[PDB]
Amino acid sequence: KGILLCTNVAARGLDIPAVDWIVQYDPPDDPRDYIHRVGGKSLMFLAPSELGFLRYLKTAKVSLNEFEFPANKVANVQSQLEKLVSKNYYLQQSAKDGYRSYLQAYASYSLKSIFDINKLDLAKVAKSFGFAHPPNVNI
Amino acid sequence: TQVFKLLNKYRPETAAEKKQRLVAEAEAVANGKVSKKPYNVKYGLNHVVALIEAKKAKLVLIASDVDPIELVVFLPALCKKM
Amino acid sequence: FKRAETFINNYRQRERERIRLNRSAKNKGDIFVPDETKLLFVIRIAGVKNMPPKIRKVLRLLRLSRINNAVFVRNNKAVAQMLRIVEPYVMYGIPNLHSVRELIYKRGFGKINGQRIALSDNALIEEALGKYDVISIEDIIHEIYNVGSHFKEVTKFLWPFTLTPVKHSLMEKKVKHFNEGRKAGYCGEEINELIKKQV
Amino acid sequence: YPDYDDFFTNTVRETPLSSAPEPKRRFAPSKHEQKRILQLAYAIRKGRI
Amino acid sequence: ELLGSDAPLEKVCSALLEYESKRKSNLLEDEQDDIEPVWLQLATLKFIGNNRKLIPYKIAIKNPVIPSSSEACLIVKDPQRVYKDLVNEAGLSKVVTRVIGLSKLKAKWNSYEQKRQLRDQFDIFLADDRVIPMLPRILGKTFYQKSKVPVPVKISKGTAEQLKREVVSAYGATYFNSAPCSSFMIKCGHVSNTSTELAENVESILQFVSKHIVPDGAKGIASIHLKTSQSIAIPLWNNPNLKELIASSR
Amino acid sequence: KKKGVLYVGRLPHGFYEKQMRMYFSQFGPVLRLRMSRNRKTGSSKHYAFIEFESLDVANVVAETMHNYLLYGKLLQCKVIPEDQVHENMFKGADVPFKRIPHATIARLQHEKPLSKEKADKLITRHNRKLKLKKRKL
RNA sequence: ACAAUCUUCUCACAUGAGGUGUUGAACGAAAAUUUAAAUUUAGUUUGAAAUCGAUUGGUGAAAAGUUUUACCACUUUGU
Repeated sequence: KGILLCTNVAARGLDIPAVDWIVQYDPPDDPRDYIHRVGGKSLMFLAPSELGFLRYLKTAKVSLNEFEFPANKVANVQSQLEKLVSKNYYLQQSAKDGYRSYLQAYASYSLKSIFDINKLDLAKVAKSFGFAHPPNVNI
Repeated sequence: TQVFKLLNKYRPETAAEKKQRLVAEAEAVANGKVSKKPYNVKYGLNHVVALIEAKKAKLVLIASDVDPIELVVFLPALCKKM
Repeated sequence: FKRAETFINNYRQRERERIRLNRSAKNKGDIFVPDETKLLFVIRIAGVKNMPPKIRKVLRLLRLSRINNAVFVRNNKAVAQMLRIVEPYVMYGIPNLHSVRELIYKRGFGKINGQRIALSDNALIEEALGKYDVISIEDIIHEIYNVGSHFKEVTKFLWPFTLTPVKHSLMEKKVKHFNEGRKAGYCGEEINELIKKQV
Repeated sequence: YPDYDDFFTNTVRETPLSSAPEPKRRFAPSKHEQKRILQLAYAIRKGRI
Repeated sequence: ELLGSDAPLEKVCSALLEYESKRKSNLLEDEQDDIEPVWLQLATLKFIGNNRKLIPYKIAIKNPVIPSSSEACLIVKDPQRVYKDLVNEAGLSKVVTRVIGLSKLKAKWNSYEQKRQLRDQFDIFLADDRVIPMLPRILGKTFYQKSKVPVPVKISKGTAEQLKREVVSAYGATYFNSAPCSSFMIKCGHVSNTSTELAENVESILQFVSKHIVPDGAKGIASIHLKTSQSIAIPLWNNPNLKELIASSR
Repeated sequence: KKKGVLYVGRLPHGFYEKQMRMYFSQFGPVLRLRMSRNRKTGSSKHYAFIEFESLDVANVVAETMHNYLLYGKLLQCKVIPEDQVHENMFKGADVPFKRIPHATIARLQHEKPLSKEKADKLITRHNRKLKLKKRKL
């Protein structure tokens, strides 16, 4: 039992043990690698503006089901999360660096038509990182 | 009136009250020896303008009769821009 | 003119009183009834617009019909429960011999034929209270401080005192809502200081 | 005397103007007060204050 | 036995869980082990409460109704740093999630929106006994009407052992909020509970109800039914002398 | 001439029918004032209607106390035109509300002196009350 | 004067009794009950949100049968 956070590249080249859940929190930077790398449960987070990946998986002959969640049961710790980030110096610097790196990774995705940074809403992204307003990162 | 009620709960501490607090902590270390971030209202033209551009200000209150009016003439626009 | 906030502020105060009166009466038919004394001094410090009628009558019974009115009361169960009902409006404590003497000697007013008359001479006291063997100011003081047989008659003869707060300092004259910081409740022996600041 | 033409401020800027990172001055007890506290401490033990 | 010189228990409860399992009848991602709770409906010959009493009844029972993984918020008198240290010392961090001083509860949670956010954040609100009467205010219709009533947990002396004991007793016991009503509903368990466990819960709850709720005793009980959210109020036992009992009391 | 009708919303707890009457009477004479209240409890619904003797005075009040920061609540005073001002929105106006204690009157009829005949009219159909449940078994 | 008294624990012998205090609107299940409307009551939504929908049993306190209470509730409106 346990939970591990790793990048796609760090996990790439490593043997995946018997894991109950595999979660794709961020889009895969190498979808051509991911389609064959997926082969207990496989779950992937996708924004409503990146539904073109659903078409790509259908064209690539990938079976899939719909996972839905009740908005009531989602933890409303957004206020507390905002409080911690702005209060801890090291948590904030980690939060800003992660936000900058996530955006720069997003701008470099191969599937420009699917994962388009222009279609991305920066105010929403910073909210997931614990920001009232998006930090000033040059792309 | 309601604005200034909230503003008067965050007045910066007086020059005497600040020295009163500092000498209180000075005595403690003089004998032998951690606090919270101070909350107050932010003032000063350059400081406030820097806060607005930083998108940190929650409520800006501009005086209506600043003598050279161009000191504050851009603030309504800058406040609306940010 | 009267703004909307003052009307709501009164309603919140009235609801505050109604809850207090219910809680003091319901399930709380008790009083700590201070001991080792029989004479108490009751001063009405504060008043609220549109009092509940129960509070209005109790102040009337205790002869505190106007603010800053002060009345001697015989310390017993009956006055204690009335004082508990009107607690937020009256500040009461135990007067001493010195407080009783100067209050009568400097602010004592009698009920002569139903008008407020200063007790400048003992002839009027003898005329109006000769049947109870009361002839002098000092006799009045002894009766009040000892709560004698004619204590009720003496209190009936005496007007309530008017201990309005004194504003001598320039800071006192300028600050608003100045009432000498008159707190409510049973102040014990501190009322001697409050009288001393007055008489 | 044309009306006010807000060609620039009609849209809200979503990010702070500067990109410089926060210094650690703002997350730790102040050094100016600590400097003055040490100065006042010296004054107390020398009998000046 | 105390009911009417007989105990028609067990068989009824063992059956109702069986009918409950008989009426079994996207994929969802947020799951839980929540099951339909078992309700016990009790009819009396008189109104139990002279007025609504906003302090729940600590009906002690060995089969918990609150799952042991339920998050807890502890509401204590000021100061709260003392009590936060005690919770960490007693090792209740995974159980007592947060400790709130009462003044910080009165100030930092003012809006009804803030009250509803705090309500959904925790599963049970343990509150110190000496600050229970204050909680009617500070927590309005958002708590005391939406099925979130603080529990009177007594930690007066402030020690780790009594924290652990009182906390353990808290989840062990079920809770009932007495109001002026001829009939009242008490939670006994869930469908996952076994027949013997639920029967033990019912008899223990009836014992406490007869002792400390119904002043005249078991004779003041009119009828007993056990039910779930959607099932029928299956009767358990009826008063065999109710004719003369009501005649004397009327 | 035309009696104006004004609607006030977001009433702070305390701005009740009395307080509004001595307040709005300063603006101008009031005719029918009614705060809508709940049936079972009688507690305020936090909105009310005022009928001024004129529609001009109602316009001034609406322009005066609309978005009034009162106890943290922005007051909502909007003038209702005559055509959707309906016939009985002032039913019970200026008449104090009755806080009927349904709980206690239920207690009194639960515990009141009563005779054998009405006791028989109580005990009644006990046996078939289980039988309707028995047929569902 | 947008300020005020909603209790940071009691009493009795580790034990019992007590604490009378909750915004409104909307959705909604099926139950115990009492004398068609009334009491409890699962589970949800919400900026202290609002545009007719008021129900009407009983208790008395002051002015003069009458009008005035805007939580007068059965310990029932002024010791």
